[PDB]
Amino acid sequence: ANSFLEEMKKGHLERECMEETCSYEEAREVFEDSDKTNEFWNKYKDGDQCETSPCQNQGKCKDGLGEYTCTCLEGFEGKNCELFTRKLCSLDNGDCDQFCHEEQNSVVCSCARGYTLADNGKACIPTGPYPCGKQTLER
Amino acid sequence: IVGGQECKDGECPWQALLINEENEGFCGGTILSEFYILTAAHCLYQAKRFKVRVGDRNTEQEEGGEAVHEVEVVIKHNRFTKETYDFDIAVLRLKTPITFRMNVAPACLPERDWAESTLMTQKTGIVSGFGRTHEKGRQSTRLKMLEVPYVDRNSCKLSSSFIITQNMFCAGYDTKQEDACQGDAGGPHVTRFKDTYFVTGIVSWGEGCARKGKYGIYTKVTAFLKWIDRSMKTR
Amino acid sequence: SNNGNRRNYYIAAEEISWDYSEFVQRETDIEDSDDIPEDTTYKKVVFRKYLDSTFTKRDPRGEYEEHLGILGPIIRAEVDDVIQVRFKNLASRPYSLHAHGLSYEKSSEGKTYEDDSPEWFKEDNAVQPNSSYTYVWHATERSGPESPGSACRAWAYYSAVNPEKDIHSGLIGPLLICQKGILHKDSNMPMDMREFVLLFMTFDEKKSWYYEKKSRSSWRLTSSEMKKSHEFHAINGMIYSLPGLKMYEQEWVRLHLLNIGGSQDIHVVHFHGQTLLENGNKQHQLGVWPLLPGSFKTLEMKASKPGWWLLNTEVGENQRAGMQTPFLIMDRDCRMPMGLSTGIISDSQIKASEFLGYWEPRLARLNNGGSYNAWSVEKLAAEFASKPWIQVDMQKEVIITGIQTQGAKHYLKSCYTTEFYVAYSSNQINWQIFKGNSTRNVMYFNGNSDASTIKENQFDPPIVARYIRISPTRAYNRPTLRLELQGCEVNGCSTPLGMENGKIENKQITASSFKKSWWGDYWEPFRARLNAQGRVNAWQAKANNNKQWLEIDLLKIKKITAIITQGCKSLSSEMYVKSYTIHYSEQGVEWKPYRLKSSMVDKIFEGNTNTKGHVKNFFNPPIISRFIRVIPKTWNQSIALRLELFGCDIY
Amino acid sequence: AQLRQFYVAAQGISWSYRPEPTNSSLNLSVTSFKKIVYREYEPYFKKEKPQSTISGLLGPTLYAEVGDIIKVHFKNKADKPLSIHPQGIRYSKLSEGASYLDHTFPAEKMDDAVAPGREYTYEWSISEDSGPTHDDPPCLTHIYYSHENLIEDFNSGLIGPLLICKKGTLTEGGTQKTFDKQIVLLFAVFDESKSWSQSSSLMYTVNGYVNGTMPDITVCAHDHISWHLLGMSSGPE
Amino acid sequence: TRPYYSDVDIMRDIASGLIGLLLICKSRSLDRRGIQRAADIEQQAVFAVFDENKSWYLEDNINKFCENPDEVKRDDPKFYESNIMSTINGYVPESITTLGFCFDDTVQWHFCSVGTQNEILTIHFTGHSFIYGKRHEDTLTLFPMRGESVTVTMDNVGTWMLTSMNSSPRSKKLRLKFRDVKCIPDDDED
Ligand SMILES: *[C@@H]1O[C@H](CO)[C@@H](O)[C@H](O)[C@H]1NC(C)=O
Ligand SMILES: *[C@@H]1O[C@H](CO)[C@@H](O)[C@H](O)[C@H]1NC(C)=O
Ligand SMILES: *[C@@H]1O[C@H](CO)[C@@H](O)[C@H](O)[C@H]1NC(C)=O
Repeated sequence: ANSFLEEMKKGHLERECMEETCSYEEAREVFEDSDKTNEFWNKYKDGDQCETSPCQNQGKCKDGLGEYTCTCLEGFEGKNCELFTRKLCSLDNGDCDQFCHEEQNSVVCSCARGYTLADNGKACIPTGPYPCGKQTLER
Repeated sequence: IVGGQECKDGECPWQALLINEENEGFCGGTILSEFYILTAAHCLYQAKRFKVRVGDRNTEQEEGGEAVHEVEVVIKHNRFTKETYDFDIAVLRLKTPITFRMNVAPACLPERDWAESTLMTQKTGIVSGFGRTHEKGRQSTRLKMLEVPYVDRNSCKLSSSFIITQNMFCAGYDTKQEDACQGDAGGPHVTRFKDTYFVTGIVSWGEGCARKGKYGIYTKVTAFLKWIDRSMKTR
Repeated sequence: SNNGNRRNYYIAAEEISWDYSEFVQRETDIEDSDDIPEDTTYKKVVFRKYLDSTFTKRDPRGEYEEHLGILGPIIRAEVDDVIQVRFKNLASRPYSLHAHGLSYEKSSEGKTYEDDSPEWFKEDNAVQPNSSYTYVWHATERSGPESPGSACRAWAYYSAVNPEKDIHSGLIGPLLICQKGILHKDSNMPMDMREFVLLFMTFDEKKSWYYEKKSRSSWRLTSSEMKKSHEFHAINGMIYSLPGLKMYEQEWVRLHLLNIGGSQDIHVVHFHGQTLLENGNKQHQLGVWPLLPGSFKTLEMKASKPGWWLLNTEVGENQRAGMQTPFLIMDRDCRMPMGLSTGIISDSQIKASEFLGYWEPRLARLNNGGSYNAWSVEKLAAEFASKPWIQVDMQKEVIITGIQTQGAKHYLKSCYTTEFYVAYSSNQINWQIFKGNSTRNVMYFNGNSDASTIKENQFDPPIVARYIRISPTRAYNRPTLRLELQGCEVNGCSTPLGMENGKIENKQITASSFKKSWWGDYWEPFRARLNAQGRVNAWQAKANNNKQWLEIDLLKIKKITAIITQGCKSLSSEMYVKSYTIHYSEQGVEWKPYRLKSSMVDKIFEGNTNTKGHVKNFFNPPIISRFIRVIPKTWNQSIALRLELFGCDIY
Repeated sequence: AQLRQFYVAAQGISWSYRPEPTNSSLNLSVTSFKKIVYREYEPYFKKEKPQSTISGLLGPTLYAEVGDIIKVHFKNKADKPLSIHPQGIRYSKLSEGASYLDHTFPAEKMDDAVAPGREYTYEWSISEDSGPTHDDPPCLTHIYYSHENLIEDFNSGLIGPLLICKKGTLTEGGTQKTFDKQIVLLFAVFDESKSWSQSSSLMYTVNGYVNGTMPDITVCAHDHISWHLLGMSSGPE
Repeated sequence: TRPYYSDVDIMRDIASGLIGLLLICKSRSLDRRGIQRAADIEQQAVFAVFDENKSWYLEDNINKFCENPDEVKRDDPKFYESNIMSTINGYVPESITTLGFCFDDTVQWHFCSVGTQNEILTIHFTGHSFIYGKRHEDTLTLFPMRGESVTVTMDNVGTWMLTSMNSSPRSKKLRLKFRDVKCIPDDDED
């Protein structure tokens, strides 16, 4: 409360945050929503860090308080999304729905009869109403 | 099925009730295709005449989906010897076509390499059948299922007075009274993987049902996957 | 697999100039001749992980790792864990990374032997420098710890291009495999059970990398140059008196001492007054343990008594060759105000970097009362925390573990602290910053919840520092702080022996003659308690003269180390004592004088010049007696006493 | 729980290492003589309590059940200011018996070096912690050693067996009621180089006797032996 | 694991070919045939050190049947060292074929560190790990004249090393390339 008349009309964006320094309680009075208040705060205090955008390999960038986040899409990883995602049948069956088998030391998948490999090359699409393993839980 | 609980309608579709001359399951059955049923080859020494009442959910009364199927011929392993404890597997070709419906869906073979690398490397396995509800308790009136965990090779060897071959593996509890029992003769024991249950084996023998220090002597399905397929195409 | 728990350990082998034995040479030693032959700061490649897959910022070493010494980043994780340890070699040679007892294949093994396999199964076996080659190994039951044993199972990892040549020069790091539900997912250390990993052997330079032998041929014999004569028979690269080897008394700590092959370098680690505990299916108790090479040993420990005790291998030749430390044991309970409200802390020690005007450290230290009752500046610093720190000198590196904080609201103006950190240093230069428990580089305690509302913060490793700066990270509104610390005196018995709490009974002591009245009743002894109020008959002599005494008959001889005194209620006056004398005995018939060991004349122990200010008085000769006549020698007004002694029991 | 007033005195012995002087008599042996080894004495050091012939250089066996307090009077009859330091007992600094940079007081340092010809009552109250546990044989084995010189004292002697047993099983004499006999075994690589007198003694010593010259041991059949195997030497042996 | 040997001359006869070994078995299903015939029973690892210039048959062996004159040749460039050798179960490390087994197998071992090593040696299996009661070693130290009976969970396909972590040049070339494949024989007739 820089001026005592800040919280008498309502939390005003200008009167509290721009013309004066809105405390986070009065910043709430301006917004009354934690997520948008924090997103405002991220550059209300130390600006933006996503504008640098070192997020290689189309890595989506998220700015915060003095920080950025290179959230890497599949096939990319690392601090700035600089490393290809290692595919191995050891972990999560190579992301294959049913079966995995390294060829050229790389993941290629397969599916049981009554199932077909999806276009992603990992998922299995059941082609039968009563397929393998899948319980016939009609009810 | 020592302890355990009933298979929900459809939860155990490949599971079959091998109805003998008196139409009461002398063995646990396993639906394989539209014409095939799986049982341990020990079931061949216990038969006058027998059929396959697929879809049975209660030995007390018929409660839906019970279709009687007749075994055309049995694919017994030619190396099947009781003393080896091995090849205790009998593929049952059926005269009556299996009608894939509610509580009727088989368990088919995965990749042999993937099966060896994944199936026997799992943590627990699920066994079902109209088995003895306790170590000696009465046979499960309903189709009762149960889950049992894997056992290390050395633990099975010390826990068995006999050989634990390159295939047979223990699965159950050290002292807890829960496992397959009388009623799971060839009773299908499976293992969940992304809701697709995989038959990792079936008990053959053992000292009592889930006794202290004892386990079900299951058969390594991945060991004879090639033989399982070649008997699928046999007879 | 589905187990997840992947930990991006961005490890980086770095050819650093590790200080093997720079420590004990910095304490005393001979003044003539030379020191240890070389500084033992040999440029060697050790494991120091980064926190970036870019590998631009190194993951810093922390307080829990101060006793680890040369030991690299510990790959500590629970059962059924795959860890994405990304290894980017920063050394010169093309190294690798092989661990022991993990789920590693020929594509993830550091040994470049004849595995007879393609280059997918050889890239791991030889990692070029400058190259981020990640490693992923799965924790299994075989690698896991023991349910009746320890909650973590230790292993080791190293570059295996030429392992004998590799671990020498420091290519070795601590590797412990724990079981689930021990480490927090925030930061990987066990909260419940304190563990310690050490390596008490010789470390050969002859096999070291970068041992293109540098300062040699000056050895008189093969047993002359400590590079290849005494190859650092050492605790963690340190031979004698490793710092950071201190722990509370009567508190359980797990052992993870390891030995690594070599040549039968066995060490029966003697503990001066300590008993071990086997952690396993039998749970036996041990005195010492022979450090068997090629074996990893884990135990549990509970310290017996506080003070300094010698860490040593009972093997005399190895002990004189290293593996030595005077490990100090802290007091088990340390929550006691060193001052800042009791007046024990000198006001000179109470200093801040900057001021505001009637906003002073004297006002800050006082926890209650006063209009302007805090230190302040106009606002928090912007470029960093960078607060006008309040330095707390002590003239001694006391043990500090606790702290209590609060603000102050007045004139409808509320101001307090929202977050703060502490800077501590034995000197005023190497201003270390406290850290334990957290991924954050240092600690950032939340301040106090509200102005004029007391909040308490704690320190997990008790830091020791003669000078302690405190620059808060973020304070509510204008800065405003009322504070008081908690802890215990360093390297000595600092426990409340009584006469303020219920430790000392009323019957235990006696005084000459108590004041008594009909309206105000009596003014007895045995109520003289550091904070006694209400009907405060603390101690007031009816005769009111120097010959009055306060004979303290303890239940047994006890080792009293200090004493304070402030006095009772003002009572519309300032009634107290100015100075006193101490006469002690084991039977009371004696009154063996207490003084600075001078003569039969007691040292004039100054009392409490006020009726509310605690006056610290120390005991250079530790008082050992049960019958102790305390004579209030000097008094301005009538005798008053609200005291508290410090020390412990002799046994 | 019993209060053990032990009276031990270090004293140099011209030790022969032979089982007996034999018909040849005299003592013409290795130049390892004047070996200061503490020996148990009668209460108030009336005289040294007799030592077993098998325990030639082996010192006073000190059995102790839990809860005891051992008033170990150590008249340093050896002409050197000495000390005795235990290994696995949570002692007090007043009877610490070990001199180092503990920053302690002289009263807690006098134990660390006791004057020659002077009795010091090395008192330590035993606890249930300092005793055999579950899954632990009825007795435990430890060592009290001369901390005055951990290098030279051993080769000059100053050795004595330390045993801690459970309550009940321990007898008044120290034997186990469940055990017909108890046997203590010791080996050493005694070297006169690191001794009081100086010589190149590569001669090896089982108990107090050299390279396999023990007086023989007779044990009756079906005798429940509670053994006590001790192996100590300067270097790694 | 408990060995046996001769008594007429311990030193020179252990230096000769007088040593043997049996097992003190608590086993139940053995019948003198196999401890529990469900795990591989390959057992012996004996890195014993034999000096033929210390053997009982030093005379005839060294003198009559070598490429040197009939001198004992204790003094030597390296014949005190040539005739001494840390062979593995009567076979030198350099001329021993690599091992090989198929997967799903457990090899029940009964070792014997008997040689005059004068320095404890630490064997190690690459990828594969040991057993020690409940504990799993993966790197086992050895002690002289002692039998060590454990099993190994051989769980990593391909060839792998029976290597030593001490790796001292004295007994350095100790690594056995034991193979691991998924049990090639499909058996079951067809
Ligand atoms: C790798 O980087 C380091 C410094 O980070 C550099 O000193 C080194 O020379 C580089 N490696 C080479 C040239 O092999
Ligand atoms: C410390 O470790 C605990 C253990 O539960 C964890 O919850 C906590 O977040 C860590 N940090 C702090 C500040 O206590
Ligand atoms: C005595 O030997 C028997 C043999 O079974 C054993 O039970 C007991 O533990 C032994 N005593 C000790 C102290 O080891």
